[PDB]
Amino acid sequence: FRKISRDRGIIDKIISSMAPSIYGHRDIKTAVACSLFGGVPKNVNGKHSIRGDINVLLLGDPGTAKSQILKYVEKTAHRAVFATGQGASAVGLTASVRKDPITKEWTLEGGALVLADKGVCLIDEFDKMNDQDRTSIHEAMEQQSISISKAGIVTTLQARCSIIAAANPNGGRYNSTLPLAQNVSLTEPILSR
Amino acid sequence: KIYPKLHQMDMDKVSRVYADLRRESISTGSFPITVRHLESILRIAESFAKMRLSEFVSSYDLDRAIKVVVDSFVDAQKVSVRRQLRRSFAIY
Amino acid sequence: DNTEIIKSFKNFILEFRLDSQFIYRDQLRNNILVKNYSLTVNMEHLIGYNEDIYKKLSDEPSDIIPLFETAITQVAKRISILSRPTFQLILNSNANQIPLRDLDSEHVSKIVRLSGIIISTSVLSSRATYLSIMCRNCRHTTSITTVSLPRSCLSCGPDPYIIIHESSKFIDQQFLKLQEIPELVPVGEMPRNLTMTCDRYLTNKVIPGTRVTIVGIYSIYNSGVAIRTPYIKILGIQSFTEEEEEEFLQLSRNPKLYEILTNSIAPSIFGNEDIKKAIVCLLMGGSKKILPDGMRLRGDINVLLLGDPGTAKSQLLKFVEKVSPIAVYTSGKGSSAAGLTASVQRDPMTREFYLEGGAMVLADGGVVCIDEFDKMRDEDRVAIHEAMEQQTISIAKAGITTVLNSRTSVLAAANPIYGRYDDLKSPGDNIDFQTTILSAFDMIFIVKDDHNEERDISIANHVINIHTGNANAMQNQQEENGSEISIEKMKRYITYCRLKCAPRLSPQAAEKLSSNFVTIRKQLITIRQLEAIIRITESLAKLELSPIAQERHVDEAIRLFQASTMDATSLSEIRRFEQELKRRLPIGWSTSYQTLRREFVDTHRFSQLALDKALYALEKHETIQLRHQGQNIYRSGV
Ligand SMILES: Nc1ncnc2c1ncn2[C@@H]1O[C@H](COP(=O)(O)OP(=O)(O)O)[C@@H](O)[C@H]1O
Ligand SMILES: Nc1ncnc2c1ncn2[C@@H]1O[C@H](COP(=O)(O)OP(=O)(O)O)[C@@H](O)[C@H]1O
Ligand SMILES: [Zn+2]
Repeated sequence: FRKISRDRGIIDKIISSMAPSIYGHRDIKTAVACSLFGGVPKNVNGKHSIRGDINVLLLGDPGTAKSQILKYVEKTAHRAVFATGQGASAVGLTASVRKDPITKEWTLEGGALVLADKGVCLIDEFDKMNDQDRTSIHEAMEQQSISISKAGIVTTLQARCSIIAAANPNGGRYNSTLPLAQNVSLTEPILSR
Repeated sequence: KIYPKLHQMDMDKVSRVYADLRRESISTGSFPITVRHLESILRIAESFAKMRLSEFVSSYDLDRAIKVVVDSFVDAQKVSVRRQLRRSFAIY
Repeated sequence: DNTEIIKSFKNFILEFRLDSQFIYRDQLRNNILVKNYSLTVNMEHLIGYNEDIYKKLSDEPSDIIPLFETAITQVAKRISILSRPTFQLILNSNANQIPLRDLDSEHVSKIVRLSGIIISTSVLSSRATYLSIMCRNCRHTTSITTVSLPRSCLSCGPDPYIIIHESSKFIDQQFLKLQEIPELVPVGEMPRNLTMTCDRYLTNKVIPGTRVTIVGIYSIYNSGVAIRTPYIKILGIQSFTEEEEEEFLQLSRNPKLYEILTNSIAPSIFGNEDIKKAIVCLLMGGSKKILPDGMRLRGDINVLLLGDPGTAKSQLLKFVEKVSPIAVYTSGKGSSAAGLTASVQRDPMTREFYLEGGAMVLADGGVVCIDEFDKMRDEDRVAIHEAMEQQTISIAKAGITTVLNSRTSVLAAANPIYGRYDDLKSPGDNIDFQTTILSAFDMIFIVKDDHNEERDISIANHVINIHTGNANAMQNQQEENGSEISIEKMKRYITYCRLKCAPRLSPQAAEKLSSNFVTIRKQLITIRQLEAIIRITESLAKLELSPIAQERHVDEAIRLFQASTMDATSLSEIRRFEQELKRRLPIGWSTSYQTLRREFVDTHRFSQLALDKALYALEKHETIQLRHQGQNIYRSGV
């Protein structure tokens, strides 16, 4: 590693190696490169916490490889969980409820975000999913945790994972004459995370 | 293994960029540029530092960090306004 | 051999002397006078009186506690004969408790001590304690006191005896569910639940949601390949250092106590002094009052965060979770009415339907942090309404109905619709839920993040220091300076404040409360709103541990209320400015704030406060619109 590390200007080597079979999109590949390495999850003085992983949203017209990149982050990151907008449910992402087959007690089972702990979560067609399925993502993108209260289970799990999302603008084409906040069905809160 | 650390040398470089971006979004339909958006510059700087395996956030790392973050806000603007902010942030 | 154990117990009751009195003989005699057939034996006196029996009891209580029941019964009946059933043993102890996770396969049949919260209870059931039977074959009779009937007669075929019902005795028993404190549970783990059983006088003392201290026997019973369900025979349930008291009393004596704690709340964040101070009021909470008709006033202070995204509003809730001794954090999406409030479920261990609490039941006596409050369903909100305004939860499921109390303080963070709160609109329009909810929260905070130059630079410099690591040294030095309080010490201080003091208002504070609220009412808010301010001054008095709430608390409370509720003869002068400006500015014209200052205030036509209030009033009356932080003012309507 240190032989490559001492090479002058290593940053452009890594970025040029992000899914090399995709032409152009360098200002997008750098976001993929930066999210794979992540930041420092600084638990400042213990009493304060800040997420470390970099969240990326890919938006644009069809035919721009907004999805195949997410079919590359899956094969490159150590731990990756892939999901699709309409094919995912709120319970299936955060956590599910089960009864123990031995002790007959309420037990909880981890979802996609719980699996992707210390990894990445990949959501395709982020806009087309229903509002409720999109709502549960809010906590994960800032708290990196799943908070649940169901059937007597009151707890919180660990969901440290970056989220890479692909979407489409309203009407299927991007109107360059209008602001982004007007081009998509999402809102400032969701875009803020 | 790598957890680069920070020294507050480029504080003026980042802070004035943060103020500049906020000023241009006060009356334009655009991203919700907030404190969480500033943190991306520092964290994305950590990634560039953590690519070199260095333990220190150098001035160059923030230079790559600021260019990526500021360009994103400029690109997601209407055509009539995009060309004006193209030159307003040429320092960065 | 075992007679010595009985004799030693007899000396420990009849002859044990403390405080120059026969405390155990007298308290048992008093119980006999009350006709309560139970005795509360303090384990700390037992070890000081006879360590030898303590060794046997601690190690092998299998025969000792049968001796306890029979010896106390004989001794108490002896006292009853002297003065003129089986007496239940009750144990009070202050020895160290074993953590619920630390219970293992080694403490079997050993008396252990635990601490936790009851999450569910069962209905009472009758168990036999004394029986008399008769042989069906030959009418042979005998008495019997696990226990099973004889297989052959003592005078007849297999199992010849039948129970004589009218000459038998039974006792009542209850089954309880205990789990460890969620605050002591690290994330990623569901608190362990433990089944407990209590009988006779120990039944029905605790409801679900009650925090208790346990003294009992650890054991198992069959109900996996050989997985026996553990359970506890309850023996006794209970529900600060001198230097710590002086330390916290000195904290109360600190001249800058209020500001130091205000800064101490989330020191990583910059400014935001008002929202910090209201959350401080949330930690203390109000003081409880009871009407002469029996109703109770809700003492919890509930606050709604209703501002733009990216204003650390989510981080504010998280910090409270780490400072409130009783803290529950949950999201709006990942919650349900049954999960939040109480529910009824069948216990598979005893094959009975138990009443089981929820998240809003666990947080009883503390604070809950709900996030994305707008995103939860109306039914969950409806159940919250009863908890917010009555501190009760009513359950009606299957075929049973019940009502359960819940003294829960609720801190709700809500994302306004359209993403950003539009100042052109009433708060009702920037909100998607039932309007009656607005009448529930005592305070709401519509935070704003309008772009600015010098404030951003100061905030930005603060953030860089945190990632630099300088904030770690800065906070420690501030803690050394006393300007900041440790998160553990503050929680210890808050817990001390809650248990010890209960202030009450003063006439001077109340008379100003009525006068100011009258001005608020005349300008327009309901009668309920003023009484919500009473909680805030009680909360500030609680923090200072003052015996009475003071008017100097109200001033900040009024300012906080004005800076929270009013987010979106001097009145004659203000309205005259409205009259004058409607002539100076025709509809559709624009001007600047400083222009009005130079033309109307510098000429002394009106006061600057009248200028501020008229502009405040005109905007809400759709007359004018303020733009660009006051650099432009446009008259929108008549
Ligand atoms: N910049 C690019 N370089 C190479 N191939 C591309 C590029 N953009 C799109 N493609 C091709 O177009 C297809 C886009 O697929 P997909 O990612 O589903 O599009 P969308 O952006 O609608 O998600 C891919 O099969 C890819 O081979
Ligand atoms: N005044 C402030 N001081 C320090 N950090 C702040 C401040 N305001 C916002 N932040 C940053 O914002 C983030 C929290 O935002 P959050 O409340 O989660 O956004 P949302 O409102 O979308 O939930 C934190 O990472 C914090 O560092
Ligand atoms: Zn017989």
